[PDB]
Amino acid sequence: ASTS
Amino acid sequence: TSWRSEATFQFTVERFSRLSESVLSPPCFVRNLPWKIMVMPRFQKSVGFFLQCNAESDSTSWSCHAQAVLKIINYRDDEKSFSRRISHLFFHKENDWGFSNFMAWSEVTDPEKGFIDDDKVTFEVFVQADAPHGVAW
Repeated sequence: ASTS
Repeated sequence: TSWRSEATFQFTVERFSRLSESVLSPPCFVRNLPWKIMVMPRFQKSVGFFLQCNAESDSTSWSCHAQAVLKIINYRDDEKSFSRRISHLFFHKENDWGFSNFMAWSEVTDPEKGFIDDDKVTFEVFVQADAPHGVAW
């Protein structure tokens, strides 16, 4: 998971 | 009301096989903040699936911790829908969170898998957010  | 602590909303992306830029859904209000589904192709290759929060606001003082289930609906059998969970503290510098490689592009666009129909794919998010800070003083 991460930011775009 | 918009102050609800949780909600489930969907966004159907049309002409999916031709997607070339990121697309954003209209906002769903939870804890009186706008939440949106963001979808983008990543490297054809993979489907990028992110949850965005309060991105339009110019404020740099807000924060909201939330957990969510990001899911791509399988129209032939809901039990085959694919989902992943996230937990994140949203704020101005990290206003979206999700997976750049949520699913293989080849799998989602496979006409025999049940995720696409008439070149449309539906994304769903179930979000549970805590009371935000730095918003309503």
